[PDB]
Amino acid sequence: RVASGAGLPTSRQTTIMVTKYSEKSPITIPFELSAACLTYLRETFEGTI
Amino acid sequence: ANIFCTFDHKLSIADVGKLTKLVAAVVPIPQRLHLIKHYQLGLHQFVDHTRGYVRLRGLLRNMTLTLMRRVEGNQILLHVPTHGLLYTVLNTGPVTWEKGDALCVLPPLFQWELVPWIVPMPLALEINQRLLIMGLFSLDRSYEEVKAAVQQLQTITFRDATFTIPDPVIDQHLLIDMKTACLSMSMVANLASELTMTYVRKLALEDSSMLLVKCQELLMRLDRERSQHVSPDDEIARLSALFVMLRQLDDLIREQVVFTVCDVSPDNKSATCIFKG
Repeated sequence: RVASGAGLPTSRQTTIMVTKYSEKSPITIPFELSAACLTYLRETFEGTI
Repeated sequence: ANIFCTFDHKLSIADVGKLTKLVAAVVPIPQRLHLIKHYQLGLHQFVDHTRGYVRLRGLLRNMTLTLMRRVEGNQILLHVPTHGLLYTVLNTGPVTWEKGDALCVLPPLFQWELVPWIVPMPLALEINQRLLIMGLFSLDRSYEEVKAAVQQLQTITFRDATFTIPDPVIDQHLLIDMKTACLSMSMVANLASELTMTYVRKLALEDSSMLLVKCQELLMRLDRERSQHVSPDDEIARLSALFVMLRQLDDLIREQVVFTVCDVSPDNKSATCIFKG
């Protein structure tokens, strides 16, 4: 508030609150993986080269 | 002075934001008491089907007027104005004010609510007498030219003001306080029109000036363009009834000047004014 009026006081609290509502949006993706390769990793094979 | 009102109910934060938008407006108060409930706040304690307008204007005379200062989450600071010092009001009325307007206070016509219009004095006076003559017409509305006069009587012309003042008669029935107001006006007119002929004789046996002569001339013009030894007690009843039914018209014949306004904020949403009350 600019106070450039001697005859006009503004007389405001100047701390108005606003309410803004959100909106949700899920983002998904199917994600495939061959489990025969997964057995090669989760079991830590140490056979040969 | 200081007025504290509270709320025993619960106050929503959206309603808090609604309430702080009414930061400095006028609220009527029935008695200047330091603590007060919010059921005494505003005009919601007097709204009904039957009172209408004249009860409200007669009731806002003996009530006092405050201005809201600040709003806390559970109590509102109401500050009673004093004479002489200037204040800041908000225009809650549909009328928009100009500089130098003497502002008047008026009830708004067009499980609890908070509701008053702040109209400048000439517009308030003209809608007062407009509602009065619209109540005078209210018994014979079966005709068409008086209905056209009523339809011309609804709308008032003002700077950004196309108002539809409501019908005072409803279900071919006038409310009883408007009925007494228009009855008081008709009887003061009739009682004047037939007692001045006797009392201009009963006064001009003393020193007579020319005003008495022109008075009797005006009365004989009236009596010829229209168409005495009275009992004392009936005469006393006539004069006393004249003056006492005149006495209940002081609310309608005057205008309580409340605010004298100064420089105005842009968009005419608030105005600095002196409380001359």
